[PDB]
Amino acid sequence: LQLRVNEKLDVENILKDLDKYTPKRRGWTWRQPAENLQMGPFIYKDASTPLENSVALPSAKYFGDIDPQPLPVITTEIASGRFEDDIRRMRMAAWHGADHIMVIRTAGQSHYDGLIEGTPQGIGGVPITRKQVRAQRKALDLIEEEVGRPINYHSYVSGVAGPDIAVMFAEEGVNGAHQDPQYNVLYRNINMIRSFIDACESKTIMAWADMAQIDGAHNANATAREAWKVMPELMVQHALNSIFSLKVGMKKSNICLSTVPPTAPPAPSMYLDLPYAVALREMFEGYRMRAQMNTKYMEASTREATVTHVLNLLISKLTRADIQSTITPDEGRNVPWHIYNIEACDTAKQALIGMDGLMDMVQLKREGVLGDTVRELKERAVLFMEEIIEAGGYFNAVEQGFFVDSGYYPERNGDGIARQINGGIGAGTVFERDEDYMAPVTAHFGYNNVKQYDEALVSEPSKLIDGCTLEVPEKIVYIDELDENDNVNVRMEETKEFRSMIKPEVEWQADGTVLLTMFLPTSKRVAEFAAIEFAKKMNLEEVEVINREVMQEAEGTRIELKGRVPFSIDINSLVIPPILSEDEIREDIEKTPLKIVAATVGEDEHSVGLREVIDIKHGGIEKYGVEVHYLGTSVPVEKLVDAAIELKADAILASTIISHDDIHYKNMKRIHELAVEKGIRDKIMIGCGGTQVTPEVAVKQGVDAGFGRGSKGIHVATFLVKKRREM
Amino acid sequence: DFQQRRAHLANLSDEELQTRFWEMAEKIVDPLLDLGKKNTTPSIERSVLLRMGFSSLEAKAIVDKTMDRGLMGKGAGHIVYKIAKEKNISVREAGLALSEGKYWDDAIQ
Ligand code: B12
Ligand SMILES: C[C@H]1O[C@@H](n2cnc3c(N)ncnc32)[C@H](O)[C@H]1O
Ligand SMILES: *Cc1c(COP(=O)(O)O)cnc(C)c1O
Repeated sequence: LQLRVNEKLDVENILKDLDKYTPKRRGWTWRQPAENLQMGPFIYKDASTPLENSVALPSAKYFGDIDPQPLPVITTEIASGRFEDDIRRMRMAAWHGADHIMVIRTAGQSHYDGLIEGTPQGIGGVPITRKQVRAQRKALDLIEEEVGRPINYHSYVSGVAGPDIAVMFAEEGVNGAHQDPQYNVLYRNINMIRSFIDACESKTIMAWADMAQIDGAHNANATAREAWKVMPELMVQHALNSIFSLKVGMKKSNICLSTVPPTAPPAPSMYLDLPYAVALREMFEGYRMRAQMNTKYMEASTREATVTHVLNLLISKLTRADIQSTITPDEGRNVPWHIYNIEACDTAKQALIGMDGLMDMVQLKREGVLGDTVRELKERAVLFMEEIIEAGGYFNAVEQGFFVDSGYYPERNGDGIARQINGGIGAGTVFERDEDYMAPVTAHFGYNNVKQYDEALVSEPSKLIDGCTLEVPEKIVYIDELDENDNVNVRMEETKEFRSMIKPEVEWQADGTVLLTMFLPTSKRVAEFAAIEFAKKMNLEEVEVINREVMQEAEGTRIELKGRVPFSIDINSLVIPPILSEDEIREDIEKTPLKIVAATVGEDEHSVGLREVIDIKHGGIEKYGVEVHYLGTSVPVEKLVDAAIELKADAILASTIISHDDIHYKNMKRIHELAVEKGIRDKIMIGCGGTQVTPEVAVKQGVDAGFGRGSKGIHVATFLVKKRREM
Repeated sequence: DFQQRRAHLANLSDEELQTRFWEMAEKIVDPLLDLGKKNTTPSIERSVLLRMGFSSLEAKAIVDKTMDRGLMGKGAGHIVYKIAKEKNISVREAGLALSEGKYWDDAIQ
């Protein structure tokens, strides 16, 4: 129900009744192609069906405020520790075109040996429980019916509790998940046996729910000493996980590779990534690509990150990408803030729309150098396979340290993470199934003797108990909370207040954080500390320098800073005061013509001022169709009023620069009198300007308007079409 | 070194190379699919129970007692079930009950 595009999101109301909540939709959804689409004045080649409500890129104001949507599903990461502030960020994310919410889990939830209940405050991620998945999956259900396009909720099914979370995800309509047996082994040191048997059950559940599945290979670039050498390991890992998911029972169209452009500038990044991207696309035809933006080789400059992402985005365009996960341009600087999440989304929208139709104009030179490197990668991937095999399959190679080796395979340095096949977390919890083993549930991978009870049920083991929780949502137990301190209700109270007081925030409600940017004419170490002082004297709390860039070792240093503003403000106190566009102005001088006489008057030779608000270059009033009879400089005030009637003009525009002895205010009073005297003061606009003119002082001379330092044709044309109307 | 290890692939067509790739894949994982078919783990069994309508809490009670009984092999949801039909009560009752020592002797027979 509801959600008005102008009423904030009702978090407290949403958390109301998380026991009666069941999901509208299920499984994954792609974007619907909108072939040859007409938006604003343009035709789009690679666009998807538009949103019914959104925020267009700022530059669209010049185009009718159109917001084209690209073909790839665009992903935004979202987790702060409190899933409540994160719902507001999701509504934000949606309007800016994102349709894939990915939710990271509190650090190491992977090691949790079971679900957890309720909604604790998490650490560098949201903790994943049922209350929280229902709250977010319920909010997205409004937000989605709002922007007018389905949104995929997405998370992680990893570590010793694989099958639980997966099961919970299916009960509660999560649309996709990361899941890779090997993330578990290689990176979380979880027993490789335990782990690979967990993933069988996991994936089976997930195939049952039509969920999208993303793998863990990107984590390879993270650990690589030099990412551009980890290519053979990458294809291999991708391939094991793909083939594994395929034989469990998932659909190739539901299996996604998680591929990241290897390197970043000053690296010749395009020339190193394009072969890998192309080889990867060749080798895994029929599978989905989820393109992720680089995060390894990334520093503190939002700009530097943003530019690299555009290049990353290019690779996707010159190849393929069914999903396009974005990275917050601030990732290397701090925890993603609301704004930088919107930045990433607008960037990808901006770049993909920008290169709409590109592959109609450009192609890859698939022979030549490109085609050769592609071969070299494939051959190395293949050799790597055989090395694995000729050592006795996966479990062995891992023990013998083939993975996370810092070399370019064949090359092996002997520093990969080596796991014990008898070791790791949960070693010795694998139990041999018995001939009489049984499970009366749906989506069970392993060997299951339902036959010793009823043949007719082999394919429907759940009949044994009249439906498990996949058939019968009503059999699901919903635990609300286990802790009565660390919980969402307690966290709502902490900030109950702000819900007419107002303060800045970056991630959590009312955290009073703001970004401060300056430049200081000194060395880097010093300017760092100098900027702290400035920062404090502006009453900032908990100050941190979050980025130093050198300009020149001596000349200066750019500094970003976050700091907390230790106070609120009130709307109800704000002093808020309740203009014609260039086109109205033009449409007015269009229908009724406007003739002007303009001159620098007196003995004044300063001509540039008046030429400036007249000449078309800087938006002077030639721009709008005004007819201007320039008399030149040093024109006697009589001679100007004479010309005005000679040429049956509508306005005199006199300029007056020299201002010694008030000569500029006098020259005006004399224009007004020469005008009154000659019986035309009432049917002619007299307007004047000059560096030393104060509008109001000039109006007291008897001229309809004055113009000072920094005026432009727009102001002059405006005054001319407005004042004219009066008369 | 790589110049020699790549010799026996040098002849393969780009698509034979591809073929070779994916069958070595299938060859690497099948043994893993097997382990998966004939074994069980604690997390797997919790998830059967979760499916049978237990909480994550209750479920790590049944499973944690089921390991102390060497009963894992039979499947924690098969115990719950045959104990259910034996004392002819509900699934949620025989289960609720197994969470605190009740009906484990009967079970073991
Ligand atoms: C370059 C210059 C000259 C040039 C001008 C060349 C030319 N063709 O214009 C020449 C012409 C080289 C010159 C001459 C002199 N000038 Co001189 N000139 C300057 C200087 C540096 C340029 C200012 C300027 O051009 N502004 C740039 C324009 C774009 O801005 P603007 O004039 O302010 O116009 C803006 C607004 O006024 C407004 N506007 C202006 N008029 C109108 C009219 C209308 C209808 C509207 C809507 C808006 C509008 O729109 C413009 C913004 O887009 C200034 C110093 C200064 N920094 O102001 C003096 C300065 C104004 N001139 C000065 C002096 C003293 C002189 C001389 C008397 C000295 C001398 N050389 O012997 C001579 C005599 C001039 C004469 N014979 O009449 C003094 C001012 C004296 C005074 N207080 O009265 C100044 C301030 C320099 C100084 N500090 O001494 N100089
Ligand atoms: C320290 C933590 O353990 C969990 N937790 C698990 N069981 C309980 C319980 N019976 N009471 C309170 N918290 C519990 C939390 O929800 C958590 O934050
Ligand atoms: C923009 C531009 C200028 C601007 O300088 P002005 O002296 O103010 O006219 C000059 N020449 C060219 C060719 C330009 O494009």
